[PDB]
Amino acid sequence: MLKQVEIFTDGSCLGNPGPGGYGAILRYRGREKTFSAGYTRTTNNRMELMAAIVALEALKEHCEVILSTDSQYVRQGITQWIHNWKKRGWKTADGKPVKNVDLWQRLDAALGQHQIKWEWVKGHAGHPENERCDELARAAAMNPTLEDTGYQVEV
Repeated sequence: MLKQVEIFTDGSCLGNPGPGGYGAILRYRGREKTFSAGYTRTTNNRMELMAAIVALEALKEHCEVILSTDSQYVRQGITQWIHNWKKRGWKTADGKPVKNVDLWQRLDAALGQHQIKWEWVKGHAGHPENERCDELARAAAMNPTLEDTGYQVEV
């Protein structure tokens, strides 16, 4: 039995916008939960954020987590953008709402309930769990059943 919650995420998209999906592996308590869904019209970036959101949202109590992903978008957001978005009220320099603000605020809310360690893998050298995510994400995008409600061509 693992003392740290382990999460692995990936997201994929066939277009911009296009049908996309995500895959996430969660090792919580003594179980390994797997999440995956396809969305009819979304983006890669939104799928990459959705992966992390659904895994964290499954945690019912304060945990110590290690999240592993090769997503550059999550990484940049977490390491360069988030901190400043929050002080600016979630707006860009030109004064409009940040892109995918719906998902970033949703992710922010989840993050805030836990102690998180981020492990940025290289696409070609992730663990077996990341490769599995990629494959589920890819499969899900070939058979989308959900609608990505916050997706705008816009804002």
